[PDB]
Amino acid sequence: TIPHLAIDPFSLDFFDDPYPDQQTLRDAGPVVYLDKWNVYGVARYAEVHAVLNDPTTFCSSRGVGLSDFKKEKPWRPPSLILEADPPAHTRPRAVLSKVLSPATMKTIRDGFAAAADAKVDELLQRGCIDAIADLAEAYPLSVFPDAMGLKQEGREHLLPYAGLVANAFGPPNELRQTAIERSAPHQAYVNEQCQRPNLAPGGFGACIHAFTDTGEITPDEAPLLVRSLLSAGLDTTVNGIGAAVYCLARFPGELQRLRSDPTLARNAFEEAVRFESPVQTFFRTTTREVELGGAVIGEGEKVLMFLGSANRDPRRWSDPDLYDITRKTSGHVGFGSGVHMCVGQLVARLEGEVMLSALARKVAAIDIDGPVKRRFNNTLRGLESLPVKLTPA
Ligand code: HEM
Ligand SMILES: COc1ccc(C(=O)O)cc1
Repeated sequence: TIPHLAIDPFSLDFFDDPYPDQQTLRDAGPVVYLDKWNVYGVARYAEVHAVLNDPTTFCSSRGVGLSDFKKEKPWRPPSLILEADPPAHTRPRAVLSKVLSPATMKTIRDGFAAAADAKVDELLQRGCIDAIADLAEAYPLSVFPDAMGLKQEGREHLLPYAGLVANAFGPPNELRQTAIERSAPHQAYVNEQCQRPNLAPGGFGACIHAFTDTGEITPDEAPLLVRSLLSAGLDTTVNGIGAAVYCLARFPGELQRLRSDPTLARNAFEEAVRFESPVQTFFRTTTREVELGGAVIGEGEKVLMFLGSANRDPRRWSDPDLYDITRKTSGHVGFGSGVHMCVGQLVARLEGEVMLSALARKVAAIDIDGPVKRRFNNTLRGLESLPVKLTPA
């Protein structure tokens, strides 16, 4: 009843061009079995959305990577939010929600926007840049570590640690084992910066520690919650901004619409998140026998959700393979859906919005003028290098 496929969604060939294989996965049926890794897969929007929104049946506390924490030891102490289920999830989630809240965004927006404008001004003086290193990486690194309250020294560990975390959700392939082999210095830096004395007053990390006296989290839970923001708070924003620049370079008609109405900047970034989905996949583990899309899945089975595929499912989206900055993006699953839906989404959207706004107001053309190189990661999609020429408006 369930089609079995040999597609390896964690292979370099798949990463290099995933979209034909994602169509094969969608069109094979609502639920597939991936023989390479002995997991179930769902690649259509309907089933991905259903799985995300049933956390009791499709839990997170046995890990959201391939590994089942009931069977194997986690490679680091589990996240108190990403790898927890309700009710344990609920109060740590509330703390991070308040730390990264709508009200917090007001306190950081002016500085984030000023830094985005300053970066584009700097880049226009150079003309020919690498939109990854010099823009997609450089801009988040110029605002988010400061907003965290991190010291200056050791920040070179942040992107490597995030890539390690992302690779470690994958299967035990070469990408994962090489990441773990190289992990020790990055883990040591990150774990140390999570301690309260190392986080500057008023920043995200200090605010997490300040919540330890409300009864929502204890003092010994705050370092792991800081760790969540150091794990998740940079690499997907980098990939999303790079994806947005890539899209504006490949679809010049959309850059022209953005220039003509810069208030489209927020939705142009949201559409980039749908179109390139920086987080491609997450797993759940079944806690009982369950019927999903006409399939019976036993207890204790891993279920791989294809978020990027769900965001390009023609059953849900009109012309899913077009980048359209006025698309109604509401409902895409690039940030997840339901109780675990990205708690940092307002930070990511703020950064993406103000960077695309600066581009919309200052740049007349973005032309690729060198070889584009892909960055390979078991769970993240994004570019390694994006040589562009920026023409000033
Ligand atoms: C474009 C940028 C981003 C993308 C595409 C993205 C994607 C996602 C997705 C798909 C999830 C759902 C995980 C699941 O259902 O198992 C998630 C959760 C989460 N994200 Fe983001 N994320 C981004 C930016 C950020 C930022 C900037 C932060 C922190 C400042 C952050 C922190 C978190 C945390 C802590 C969780 C776990 C939430 C929970 O389990 O309740 N993310 N993200
Ligand atoms: C979206 O990716 C991540 C990665 C790590 C964590 C965490 O460490 O809590 C959360 C989300």
